Amino acid sequence: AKRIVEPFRIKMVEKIRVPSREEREAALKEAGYNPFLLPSSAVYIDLLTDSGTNAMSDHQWAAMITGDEAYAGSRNYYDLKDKAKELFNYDYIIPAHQGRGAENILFPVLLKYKQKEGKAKNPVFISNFHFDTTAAHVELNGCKAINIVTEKAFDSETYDDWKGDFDIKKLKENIAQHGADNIVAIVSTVTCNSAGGQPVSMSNLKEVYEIAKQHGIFVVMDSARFCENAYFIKARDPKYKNATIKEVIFDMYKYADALTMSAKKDPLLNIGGLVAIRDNEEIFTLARQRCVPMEGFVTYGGLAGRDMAAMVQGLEEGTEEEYLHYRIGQVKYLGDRLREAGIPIQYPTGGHAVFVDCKKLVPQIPGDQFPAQAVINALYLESGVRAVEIGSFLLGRDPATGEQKHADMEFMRLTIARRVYTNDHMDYIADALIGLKEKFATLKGLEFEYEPPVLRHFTARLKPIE
Amino acid sequence: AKRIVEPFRIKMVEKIRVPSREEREAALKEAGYNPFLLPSSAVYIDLLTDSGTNAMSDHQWAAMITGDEAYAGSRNYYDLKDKAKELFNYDYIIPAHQGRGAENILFPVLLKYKQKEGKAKNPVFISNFHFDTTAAHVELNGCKAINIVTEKAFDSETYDDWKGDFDIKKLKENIAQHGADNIVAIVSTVTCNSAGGQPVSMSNLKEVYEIAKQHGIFVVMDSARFCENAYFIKARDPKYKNATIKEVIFDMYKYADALTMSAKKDPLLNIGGLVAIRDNEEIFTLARQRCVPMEGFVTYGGLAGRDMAAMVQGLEEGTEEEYLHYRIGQVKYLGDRLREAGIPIQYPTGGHAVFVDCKKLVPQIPGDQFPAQAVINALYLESGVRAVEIGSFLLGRDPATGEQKHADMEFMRLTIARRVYTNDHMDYIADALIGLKEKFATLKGLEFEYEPPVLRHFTARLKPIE
Amino acid sequence: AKRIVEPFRIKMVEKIRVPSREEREAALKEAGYNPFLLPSSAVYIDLLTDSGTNAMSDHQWAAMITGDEAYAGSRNYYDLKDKAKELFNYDYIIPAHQGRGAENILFPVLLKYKQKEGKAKNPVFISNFHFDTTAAHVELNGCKAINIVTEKAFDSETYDDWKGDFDIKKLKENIAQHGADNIVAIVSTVTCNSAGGQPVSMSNLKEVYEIAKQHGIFVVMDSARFCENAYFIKARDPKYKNATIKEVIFDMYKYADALTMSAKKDPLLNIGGLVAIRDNEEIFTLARQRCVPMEGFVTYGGLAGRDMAAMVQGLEEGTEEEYLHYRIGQVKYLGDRLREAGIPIQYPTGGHAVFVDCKKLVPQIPGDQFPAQAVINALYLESGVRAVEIGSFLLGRDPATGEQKHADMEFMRLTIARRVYTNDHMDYIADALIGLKEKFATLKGLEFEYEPPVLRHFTARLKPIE
Amino acid sequence: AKRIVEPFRIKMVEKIRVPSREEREAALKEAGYNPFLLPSSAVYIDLLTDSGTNAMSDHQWAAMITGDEAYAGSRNYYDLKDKAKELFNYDYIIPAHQGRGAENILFPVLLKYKQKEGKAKNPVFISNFHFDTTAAHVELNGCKAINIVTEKAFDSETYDDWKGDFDIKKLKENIAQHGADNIVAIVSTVTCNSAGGQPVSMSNLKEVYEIAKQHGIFVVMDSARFCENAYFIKARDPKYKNATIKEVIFDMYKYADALTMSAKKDPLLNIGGLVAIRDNEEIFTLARQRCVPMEGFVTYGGLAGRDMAAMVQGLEEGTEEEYLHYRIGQVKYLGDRLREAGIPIQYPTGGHAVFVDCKKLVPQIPGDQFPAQAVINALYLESGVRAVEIGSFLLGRDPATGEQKHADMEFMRLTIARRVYTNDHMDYIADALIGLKEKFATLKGLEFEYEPPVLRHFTARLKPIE
Ligand SMILES: [K+]
Ligand SMILES: [K+]
Ligand SMILES: [K+]
Ligand SMILES: [K+]
Repeated sequence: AKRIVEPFRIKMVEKIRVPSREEREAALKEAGYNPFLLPSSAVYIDLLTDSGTNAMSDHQWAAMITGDEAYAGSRNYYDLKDKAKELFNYDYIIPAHQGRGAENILFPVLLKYKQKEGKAKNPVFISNFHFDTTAAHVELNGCKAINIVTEKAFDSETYDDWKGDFDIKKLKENIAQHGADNIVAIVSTVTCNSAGGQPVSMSNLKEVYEIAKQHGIFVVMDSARFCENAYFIKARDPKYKNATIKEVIFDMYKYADALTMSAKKDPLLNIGGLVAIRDNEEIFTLARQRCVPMEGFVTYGGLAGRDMAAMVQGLEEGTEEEYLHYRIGQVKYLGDRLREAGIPIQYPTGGHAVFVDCKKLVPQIPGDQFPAQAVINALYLESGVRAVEIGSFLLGRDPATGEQKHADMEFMRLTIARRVYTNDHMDYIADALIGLKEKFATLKGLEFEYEPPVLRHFTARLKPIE
Repeated sequence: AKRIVEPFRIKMVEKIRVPSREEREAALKEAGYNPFLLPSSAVYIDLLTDSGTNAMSDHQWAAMITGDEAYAGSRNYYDLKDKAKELFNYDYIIPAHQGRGAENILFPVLLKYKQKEGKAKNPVFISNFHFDTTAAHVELNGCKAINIVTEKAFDSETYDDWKGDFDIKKLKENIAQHGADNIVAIVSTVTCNSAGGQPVSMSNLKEVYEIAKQHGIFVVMDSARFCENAYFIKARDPKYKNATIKEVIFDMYKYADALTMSAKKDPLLNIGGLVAIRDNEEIFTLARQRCVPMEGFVTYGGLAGRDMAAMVQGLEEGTEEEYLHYRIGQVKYLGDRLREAGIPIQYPTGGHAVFVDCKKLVPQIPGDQFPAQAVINALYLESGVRAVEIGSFLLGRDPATGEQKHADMEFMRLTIARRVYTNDHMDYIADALIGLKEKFATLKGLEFEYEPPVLRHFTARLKPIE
Repeated sequence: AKRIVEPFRIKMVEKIRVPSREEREAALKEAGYNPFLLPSSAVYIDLLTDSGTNAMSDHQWAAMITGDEAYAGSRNYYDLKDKAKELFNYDYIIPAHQGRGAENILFPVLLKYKQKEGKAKNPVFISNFHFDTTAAHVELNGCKAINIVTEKAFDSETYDDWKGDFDIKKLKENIAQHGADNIVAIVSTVTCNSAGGQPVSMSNLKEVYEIAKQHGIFVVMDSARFCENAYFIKARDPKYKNATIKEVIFDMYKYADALTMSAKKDPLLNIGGLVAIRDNEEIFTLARQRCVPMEGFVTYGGLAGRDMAAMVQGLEEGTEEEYLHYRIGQVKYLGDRLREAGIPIQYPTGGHAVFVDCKKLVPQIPGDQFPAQAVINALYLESGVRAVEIGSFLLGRDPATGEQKHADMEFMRLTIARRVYTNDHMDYIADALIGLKEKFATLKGLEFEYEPPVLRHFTARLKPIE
Repeated sequence: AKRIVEPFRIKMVEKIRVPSREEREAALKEAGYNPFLLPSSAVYIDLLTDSGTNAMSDHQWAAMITGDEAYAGSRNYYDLKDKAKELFNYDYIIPAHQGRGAENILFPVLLKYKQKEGKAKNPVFISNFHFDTTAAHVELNGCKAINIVTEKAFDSETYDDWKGDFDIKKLKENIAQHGADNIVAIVSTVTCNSAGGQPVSMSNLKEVYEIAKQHGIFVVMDSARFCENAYFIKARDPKYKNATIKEVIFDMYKYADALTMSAKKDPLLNIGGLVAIRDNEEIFTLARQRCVPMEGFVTYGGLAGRDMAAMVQGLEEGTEEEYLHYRIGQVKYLGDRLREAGIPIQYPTGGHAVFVDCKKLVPQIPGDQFPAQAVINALYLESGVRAVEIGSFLLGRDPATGEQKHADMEFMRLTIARRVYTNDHMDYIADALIGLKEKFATLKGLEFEYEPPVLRHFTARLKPIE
């Protein structure tokens, strides 16, 4: 495992403490053995997400201080429009309060736009993998969300360069099966979050776009982690070995028609989202019409001016290769610590999170007893670290049958915020999980004390099986 | 006209400049004679809105600096929950990125809640007056938005204590006409924005709530300007002459079951919103399920932690009577300056804006030529002040026929941000409009150069009728 | 009286409250009837100084946020050096923690430099009027402080353009009496603070510098309020009628060899100072040698990097003519309010403060009973406004006899911070003092309850004589 | 070598970059091979000092934001006064702009007070070791500064618990030789800076104070690094093994009569200083009289209110054992990396810096050619790290002879700022120096290109002898 030194220094700190074992036991009991119900004061290191918890630079805060809060025509709106033109070569922008706000703006408009001439009768969206909220807005608008990630992503511990790739064969298959008139849009997710933050290759993005243009299908780039995807393209594609990150980004967005972005991820913000449209002025006008009642007026879109200001600066900082090398390297360092201790992970590590295969850690716990959640709770009790379950607990029940949906994998996700924790915090996490190895065989599963009908993993209360 | 001195002093300033006469003329032409298309850099004093442009206190900024950005269980979420319990005596909160986000969370849930028992087949919402975004979400969910403000509000220049009151007779009539089973909810807007920021009396809120309870109807308090309403209740109701503002507020919310709030208004923020529910845990659970895809996880609701932190402090500051007396006194001062100069306005002035009857200023400009918009453009060209039209330009076309709906009044709204402008800025606005008297008779109407199908007053380009 | 509108709007506020009559009485009694002993929490509007109480801009705060805190070679040090070259055309800078820190750096160095040839055995400094701390450092190094302001400043109520002028006759007289060998330096104070903030004309500065060069005397520009002086020169000298403020500034500093500056005044800061030297590299080197033990290392000079950053931005903002017109106009407005009510003041008002002649308001109070202080205390009890005494209380006792020194004038100084208070705050001050007119004949003087030997006006406790 | 995890996470970052070797070669050559002349933009990691470069907490920034800038009676002055009473049990405080400002306030007052009683005819100061500015102010007032650190501090690599201790025998000898009437004050420096950040034991502080009280000598605690001293006392003295840091601090100040403190060190500030006096009201009054012309009025002392606010918060954070354990442990880790590679250092590492004996790394470079400066320059060219020389270059020439004084040790000081750099930055520093092992034998000395008469090490320009 190799540590990469920060290309920055610390300007401001925030205190975090390890509560005593007695407090953690009491807190987890109060949270119903569900860390999503823990208060942040009960948490030492928070690995729940990489969304909105990043550390900003002094330049970002300075931009916020001089932010323009005007209701219409904020100076920062035009800066943001110019920045999108510089980075992506797209001519239209609509700010949003965050990524799912951007999806709520654009996706219903794409459905209306596809239907306007009498198409989209059995409408579908096709993606390498839809993110959870992305797929939710697809389904809330009466559409089917189809995921066709490459098969290389399902062999978790076997290395591959582009585990986020579309399966090109399955893409052509779905176009023939559903017809180009029913495909509202193709969503290229970069990096592919649901495959574990694994990159999509430039040639895969190019081929997907060429297929979409011959069939007249609109392409949306889900761009939450477009800078981590660009770093991987430079690191693993020989064509871009000597390109700048910005040059990689510019080529990526030749292969889409628009983008939805959570600025809470790679742009290094705590809040914020963005819709950008390449050149389709009609979709831009329709998305503006939906933005006003849903998010706010079209020159701030549910963002404070100071947050559009921070987004302009963060979009620049998020492309800096030295930071990307350190950031993605820190995630790799945590993964390499676990792998060298025999802990099975998804390999290679993605850009923002390490995924630990808990099924191999607690084999005595069946899937319907949430093995990954048992390891997560054990991890919290031992260390104060809070992680999140990507497995049977998250997957939920089948709506028609009421049965536990089958999970292929029982993952514990260790999601790493940007510029927040040191490699010593990474060592603290690894040494905490490694120290559970003799106790894994003794862990018991979990059963429900309270289970809501939908979105159970957020608020359900569990209890240990004794 | 009486000036009220600030109960604060200035800690930080932001530079604004008056562009030269030619720069203002060039900018207005570039904006297509629509000030909504102006960049903020072409504006000296901005009166477009009182939303999100407020000046925070140093205590609010300090609260942001120590804000807890945690994804789940942020310390500021629990503070905000305690504050809602303190001010409103409500047990449940869901933060939202702003006011229309709060409505998108709650209003579709109230409909599904009403429809689940097999009724609400022709559902309606009843309000003293729906705000634009409120009515939009009502109609987007297939419901009719019914407005029943007291008739005293339509006599613009005639004083009344409570021009925002419900018409009780019309409320009982609509309950009988549609049936209590089709009324999803009653929305009490305080102050009543569309009546001009005019207050609702405590007895009116009480009678509305009592009528709604006799029919089992849910009551939502639209609370964007609830602190200005409480001040008016203390100023004009002898029952509360010796009550604190918080005591009036506490009584107000005995007459609702929940609230939606734009914190970009009276809570003195630049962004932020809030749903609070009194005690109906089922509606709270359903609104949380919708919050997740639409706004974010339920402990931040599309807000940065720092913005929840500022909201806790701003909710306190927004109730301070000395500030409220100054704020509303500054609005009254601008109105009295114009009224004493013979400019006809809505009287008494509301809590947040002055409305100027422009047809009496430019009678040679008929309503279909947008007389209020012509007055606004002239005000901009003389002074750099940007105001907004509440008249025929705003009212728009009938969607079925495509014809210009005619507005009964042609208002220019001078909307005043909180703690931003001095009474010297108020004199500058008044003196500019008063100085326009000899040029009012020479003003020309306006016609469309480009008219979009939707968002007409926002983006349409106009041209002078030569 | 004419109010001038702010060329800015408020971005952040700070709460101030008027304590009740009983609280003010208790606080003043607890402070021993000396407002210098009051805590700020007992003060509504603070008129004690215009030093370090200014409101900064958002650009100044943004500059602090990215300030470079490096011990040696801070980016902000070089920015400050370039700014001094741009404004003053001086080649060397040494930051200081504030103005008296800069005087402590330079004045002992100028004395040692003058002494190097065996002269200056009876050394003096000559100024139009030494500021208190300036005169203090002159005497701390064993020198005599000579003040020779024009006779026009002693006739308080008669208008003159340049009441801060040197008496050229007295300059040539003092040079002949003491000899150019004993004149360590001439200090040109702009504006002349002790004459009431009154400006020095360009021709007076030019004549003083030419007289000094023919005798080989060093000229130091005390530059605390150099921007207010430049505004007056443009306002009252037809030669500069069409010059920019920076052009006036540039000419002003052709007539000095170095400057000491408190940035807590015109550069709009809360802390900070500056020494700048035209081209004498020898004096610059000696001043650097003294800076290290007294203030800090020479690239920060007892300042935080963020404070050098704020000074660079504040030096720019302090020269803006629109701001200078508003600022000085607010001081004139306060003066005109009082003058139009029959309150005697020094006229015309200077750049930063109004001086009220209290001997004419309470003639029944002899000087040794502190008439101006009696008016100040009464003003505080009536309004919560805190002012400062420039009279017999400040002048102190004769060191030779121990008898009360005779004061020519008994002034109450109303010192106005920059961009902090509105003209409504000015009305509040004026109306409180005007409302005291019927009580002035009833006021009683003060005598000492506790008197320290030196600097009594800061900490002496007084009691009413009755 | 053991890494200790941060008891905090990063809230804001500051960009630093490693210039290429060609840029460093150009930058070092441009700076005349003296890193003190380098701009900070040429520096990646800055190890010049630990003064004023610390990273504040979000609570410290929030305290600044609500800081009270009042000229007299700032809320933060009284908070600071209460804090000094809480921590040290001292009843009087005088803020100062930084540590040498505090010494300029107090030390001339102690001399005048001693002379007022007919003593201090041949005045001296005695310390375990005077800091540079401390001794400078002693000599500026005509006194001799006597250093009597224990002999254990001169044995560089031999461990001892208390290498900052006073030599009691030399203390009693100096009292007899000079007489107690000539001892103006004893300065107890904690930690002992000039011994390398080495602690003073509680019993040593106690015995020194008891000796001083028997002779009527005033004791001043130079308290720049009093919290690092307190941690060492808890870490190494079994009597305080179970005491809190504050309890250790509270006992320490029973053994002094006053303190001078640079808050730019352990109180975690970028600027600021403090005088506190235990109970001698006369010394307090005299120090206030000197404070006014030298620093400012007595309720801010040359500090902005925001900086007194940060100092209150920083004094608390600086005492937190979890932070102190991490801070001092990070310094120990850098030392342990070097020791494990065979690099000779002073052992044990002090609280704030690592000292590398460069004579043993480059024995071919004699003392008059500055061997440590040669290692520093090579270290900068290899890595962008800037360190400072404590050897012949700093020691200077003998004033009587003008030849280079012989230095006992040629140290390179690696001074570590607080909460700024990670242990990965420590590895980067160590790995850079360790990678120089093959280049050490080839290194050439340095000779003067330009040498100033005083304080040459700040501004002298060197050239490689080759
Ligand atoms: K966040
Ligand atoms: K805003
Ligand atoms: K100040
Ligand atoms: K500093």
